[PDB]
Amino acid sequence: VSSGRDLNCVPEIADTLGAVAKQGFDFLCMPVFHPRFKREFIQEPAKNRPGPQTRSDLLLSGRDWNTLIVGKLSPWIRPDSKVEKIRRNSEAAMLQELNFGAYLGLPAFLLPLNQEDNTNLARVLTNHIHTGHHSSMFWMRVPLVAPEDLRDDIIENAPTTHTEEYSGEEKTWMWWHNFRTLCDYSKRIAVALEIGADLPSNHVIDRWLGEPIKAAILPTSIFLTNKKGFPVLSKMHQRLIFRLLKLEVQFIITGTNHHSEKEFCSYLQYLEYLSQNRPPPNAYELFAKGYEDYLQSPLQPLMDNL
Amino acid sequence: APACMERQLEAARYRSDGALLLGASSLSGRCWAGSLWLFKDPCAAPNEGFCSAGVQTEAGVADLTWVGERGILVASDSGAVELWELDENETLIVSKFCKYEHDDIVSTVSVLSSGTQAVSGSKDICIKVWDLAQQVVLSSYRAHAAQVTCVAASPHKDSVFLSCSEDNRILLWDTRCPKPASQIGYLPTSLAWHPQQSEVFVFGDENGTVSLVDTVLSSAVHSQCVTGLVFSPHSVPFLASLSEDCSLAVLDSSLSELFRSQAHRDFVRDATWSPLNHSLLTTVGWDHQVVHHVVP
Amino acid sequence: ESQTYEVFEKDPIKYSQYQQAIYKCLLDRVPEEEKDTNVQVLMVLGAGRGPLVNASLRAAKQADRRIKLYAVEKNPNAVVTLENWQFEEWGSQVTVVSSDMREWVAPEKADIIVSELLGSFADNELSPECLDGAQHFLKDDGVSIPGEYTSFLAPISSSKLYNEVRACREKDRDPEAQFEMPYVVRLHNFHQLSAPQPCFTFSHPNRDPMIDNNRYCTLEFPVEVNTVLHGFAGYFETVLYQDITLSIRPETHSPGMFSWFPILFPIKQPITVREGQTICVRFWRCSNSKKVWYEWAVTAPVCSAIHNPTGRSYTIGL
Amino acid sequence: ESQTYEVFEKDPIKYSQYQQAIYKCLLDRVPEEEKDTNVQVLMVLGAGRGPLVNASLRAAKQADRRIKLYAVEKNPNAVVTLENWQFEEWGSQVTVVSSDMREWVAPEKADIIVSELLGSFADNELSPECLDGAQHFLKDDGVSIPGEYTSFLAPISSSKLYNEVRACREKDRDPEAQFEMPYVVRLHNFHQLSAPQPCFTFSHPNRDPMIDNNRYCTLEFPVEVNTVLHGFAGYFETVLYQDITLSIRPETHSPGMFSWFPILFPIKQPITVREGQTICVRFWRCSNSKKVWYEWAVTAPVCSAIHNPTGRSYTIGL
Ligand SMILES: Nc1ncnc2c1ncn2[C@@H]1O[C@H](C[C@@H](N)CC[C@H](N)C(=O)O)[C@@H](O)[C@H]1O
Ligand SMILES: Nc1ncnc2c1ncn2[C@@H]1O[C@H](C[C@@H](N)CC[C@H](N)C(=O)O)[C@@H](O)[C@H]1O
Repeated sequence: VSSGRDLNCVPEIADTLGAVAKQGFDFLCMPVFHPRFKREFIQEPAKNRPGPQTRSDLLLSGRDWNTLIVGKLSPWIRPDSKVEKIRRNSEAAMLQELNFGAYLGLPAFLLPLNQEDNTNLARVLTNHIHTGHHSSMFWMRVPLVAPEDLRDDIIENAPTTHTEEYSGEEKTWMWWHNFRTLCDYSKRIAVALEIGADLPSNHVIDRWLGEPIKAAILPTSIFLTNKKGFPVLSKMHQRLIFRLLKLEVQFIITGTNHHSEKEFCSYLQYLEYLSQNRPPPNAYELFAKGYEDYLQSPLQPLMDNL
Repeated sequence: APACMERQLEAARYRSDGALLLGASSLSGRCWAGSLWLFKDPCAAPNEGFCSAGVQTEAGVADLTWVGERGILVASDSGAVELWELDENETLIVSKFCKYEHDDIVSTVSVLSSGTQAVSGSKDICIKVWDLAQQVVLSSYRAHAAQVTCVAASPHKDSVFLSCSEDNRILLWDTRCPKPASQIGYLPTSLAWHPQQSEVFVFGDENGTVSLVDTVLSSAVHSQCVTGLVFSPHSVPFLASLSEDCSLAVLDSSLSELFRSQAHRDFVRDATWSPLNHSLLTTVGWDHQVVHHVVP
Repeated sequence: ESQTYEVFEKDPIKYSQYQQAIYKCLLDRVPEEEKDTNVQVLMVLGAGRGPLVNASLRAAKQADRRIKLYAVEKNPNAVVTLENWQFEEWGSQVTVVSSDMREWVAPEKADIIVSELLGSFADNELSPECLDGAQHFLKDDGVSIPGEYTSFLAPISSSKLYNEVRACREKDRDPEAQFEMPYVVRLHNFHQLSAPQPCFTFSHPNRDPMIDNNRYCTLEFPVEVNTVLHGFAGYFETVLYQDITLSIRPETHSPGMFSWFPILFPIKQPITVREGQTICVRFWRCSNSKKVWYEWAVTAPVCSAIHNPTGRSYTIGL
Repeated sequence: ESQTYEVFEKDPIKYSQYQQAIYKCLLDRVPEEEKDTNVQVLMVLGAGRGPLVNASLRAAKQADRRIKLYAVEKNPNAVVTLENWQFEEWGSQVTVVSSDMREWVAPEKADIIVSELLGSFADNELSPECLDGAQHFLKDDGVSIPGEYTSFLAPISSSKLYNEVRACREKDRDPEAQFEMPYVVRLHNFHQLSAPQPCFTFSHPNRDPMIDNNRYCTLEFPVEVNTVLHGFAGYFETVLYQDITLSIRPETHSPGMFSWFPILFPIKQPITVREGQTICVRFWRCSNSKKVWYEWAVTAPVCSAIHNPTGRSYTIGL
């Protein structure tokens, strides 16, 4: 199974890559600029901050940048902010980070869809795409369940909605749909679907059925603990993993170790166990292999000689 | 004792005897780590050869706080909350605990009135209450819907603290309640409890406005995000406001401007009033400057 | 071409408005006591064949004030007309300058800069960029005529215009390029779906340290009928001086002025709109060192694709 | 991209030639008596990831002369590499400048300007325009490395390459656009029909009042075999300093240097050529304020159409 480690802290690139490779991961999702290093592009004296703006491309080989690294947009970048100053610095920073990723020859780059209005994010991404070729992927980080919808009911004067909202439970699908409609169905824009502790109702899940899912993000926090103390998944989470394996998605492990007594590689070991113990494929699934969604001209044996 | 202190200074805090604690990160270049420093001679800061104590941390320092007279509680990029302690000679900063409990960068930290408990906030959207002697998380709260920007413990109410987030909420917390949080325009970015009036606090926003809240009075102080708000040690306190606009402002009771400093060439990150001379105010910034302001 | 200038010159309302504005500004800058000593430096920036130069001269005679004129024009063919007018009629009072206003090194500073660089969507002929480049040779207390302009948008239904735009497909270009560009058009067989709202505003002089002509606007249009959205009609308003204005926005349209027809911003796909629903549109004004362009998208009741991304179908040359 | 710079850096011959040229120029500007007092200002214009900066440093150590370096680079991604190298290894001796060389306000004047802005047809990456814009911050007795470059053309026969070019027809553009643009290509299955001849030459510094980078050349190629003309192969030669040169022209090709493959200028229609006949070709180097381009035509034994008129199919952005 193809797996990646998601980190938001990289003290040293070579040491982090090395520790992540030792755990059995095929790739690392990481910030290409320090996630706290907010940059100013217009106002003096901060616009004139001495460089380097980030770490050197020379720290890894070109092959390593092309195969082992998925880039991440800085968390302060807010192109759809209601503050004009924040919006303009964010547009310039988004371009700068996407351009550094293209300079590095990164195979993929992660961007979040964490709110309803991503119009300006879409606009800045579309302009980036129409500047060269690159072929590089953009993975849109979108959760099954919105963070406002999974918050604890611990605010005494602002309770959580205990009413079923059929279309509202499906709100993150509409965030993705509007984003990809604005970007005009670019082949370079795909879904990195974030799985939560409590899976939504079936209807909410299968809304994603024919969507271009390229990655599935598993927070360490959604794992239960078995008798021996190792991280495991609920039967329903296992069902979802098996459906995602059928789509050949890349699996991403995010978060800190919540099973301290165990080595961190135990999250990946469990995932690799599920991959190994998946229901086997039939004679049709075996024949059809390599032809999945591959378009062909219907044969015309009357008009043509086969 | 590190040979070199990282450029991006993140924190400055004076303890009782007037010794200055510094927090630094390297936010660019090869290595993205941090350091903790003690300067019994604050004039000598940030010169490495003139520190009382210094230590290298695993990752960057996003925030810190004194825990009594010898304890240093750190918010790390790694997702860990770290507790450091000065040795008997106060010549070494030694690790006590490093607990990786947050799933993303730990953005904010505050000691509660008891001095035995701490509150942390993170980009992972969770708020955690810590038992400092047991080195464990007592409670983990997912009340917010976005990144937690600031946590500020009440001056004298042990179970009370404030939090603010990018989800546009300012939450008032009391852990004695079954539902501990209570909700009280532009995103809130900084919080400060009034040191004398138990029901009063100030909050700063992403647009540069500082506001007075008596659980209103507002002033457009900065041209950019209000990073921090620090009250003076006076009987009648003054308020220090610091911003990404690279300036420091000293405000009176009615939020009127008394002092302004454009000394910093980059983002102003912390402000600390000297316990020795109450008219002195030290700021640290990403320009690597430790400035000592003589507030009139 | 010569005949495009002739067509502009057929509008007497536009020049009488410019003359009235210059007349009012000259009286506010020079009092009666100074009328015979104080000579006001006036620069016509983009003088064309000279109707604004003549309007400034008539304004000065009306105001009983003294002016020194500079007539700046980049089009060398229009400069032939100008230099012949200067020699035969204007004389030494007018200095004809064959130059781009952004490149021109002025011998003196101007009290008043006069221009008519406005399109049907106000700023679509790049009047902000041109005036920003000429701003440095205006005195500190200097006046720009026009002082301000504002564009307006209104959602429209027109199955005829959608069909007309569609038929503009061309060989050797993107098959949908025709939907990603504005059209100047006297809108006839159409339906305006909601009242026009302001889109982009520009002020002159631009006394701001962070000069940025880029813009991003979100407009919410309440719709009271069931319909089909085929595009957006664009209009403008300008303040020449104080209460002296020019408008093509229908509710404030300058009486008898025919210099500008509305502009049409199409959409690739017609959008069904129900009564009570809001049409939400996003417009961007974008640039680089060589080109300026518009980008647009509908986000409500349903999303459209972003039209003209990176100016792939339509640009305005700098 | 980072990997394009890595590919450039794999050529040791090119940098050892640059180092030898800088080494020779430093000895000619500073005698032994001044070696410890005289500090030569060296500006690397288009420093990329820094191999020329390192070549200048090795040259100064070799010459036993003192240098002060400025590393100018417009690509902000390459500036990340530069500023990290400066902090970790170079130190204060090197000042990294994130700027276009044509826009940069220099604090000091340079004794030597070093650059590698050359394409396979020498001037096709716009090295003349870039160096012309940077010329003002070079001392009066200042040296440019390279001092000169010359492009060369040779008529070629290749039915394979004609077929390869033909197959480059694209959707949404002129159906013959592919024949109106040059291609960088390692020419293999072809026939060179006549010896290469000089086409365009540039010198640095350009000590001429009437600076014009536009050019018009007529080349007469004697042909000794019966054949078909499918296009023109382009090469170049450059003088770094005195006898230190770089060449891709086959008869003088720099040994073991792989940084540049030849360039191919196709023709829309194959032209029959008889033994004893002369091939006559006309090449133009054209420009405006925003773009530079080539135009070309065969006038003998028969006329072709003028290829790439007004840069309709191919331009080089300024
Ligand atoms: N940057 C520029 N510098 C000089 N002239 C310009 C510039 N931009 C536009 N123009 C000229 O300004 C004129 C604009 C015309 N549409 C108006 C002509 C004339 N002022 C009239 O009202 O009839 C043209 O003659 C343009 O060539
Ligand atoms: N006008 C300009 N101002 C600054 N840098 C430029 C300019 N034009 C081109 N460059 C840079 O010059 C470099 C040209 C490169 N092909 C050579 C890189 C490097 N000097 C080497 O030999 O490896 C690129 O890094 C360009 O971005």
